[PDB]
Amino acid sequence: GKSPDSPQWRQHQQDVRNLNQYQTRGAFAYISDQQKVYARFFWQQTGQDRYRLLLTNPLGSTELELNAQPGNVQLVDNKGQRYTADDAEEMIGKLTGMPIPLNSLRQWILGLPGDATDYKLDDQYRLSEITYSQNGKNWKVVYGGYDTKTQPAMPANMELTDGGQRIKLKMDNWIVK
Repeated sequence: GKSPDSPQWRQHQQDVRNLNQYQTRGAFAYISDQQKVYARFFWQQTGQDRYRLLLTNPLGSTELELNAQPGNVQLVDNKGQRYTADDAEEMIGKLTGMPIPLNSLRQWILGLPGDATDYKLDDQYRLSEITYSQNGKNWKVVYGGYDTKTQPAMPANMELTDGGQRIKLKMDNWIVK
């Protein structure tokens, strides 16, 4: 599609990186061979290192909440018990049994490529596809629409595939500033 060597792609990244707070909510799906999980999620990020993730099952009951600031990383589970750790990704993986690429996702959910070099853009000069390998995990990210009600526009539908496992994200809407 469009070339990464384009002023509009740089402008889009700039606008996204210039935001100080991001907020979205929607549906989440983790599908592997061992389990198929569904949930609604609330995501809030302030800056590049402070964020909050809230998950509720399809029945409406909250399942867990992850809060993170540099150094302090907290998670509250179904039983309302609070666990602390120093790494959000590791903790999520360990406490839920799912290898969610949280670090990479914090960039990708925003329409940014993170540390990924292999990626493509659509005709609107926005990320459409990413290919990233890290620690034996070759994730294939595919964007399926953006929500242009905000400027800059933010991802509406995302697909992540790591061989046998697949992550699906559906954003209802965004609030940014």
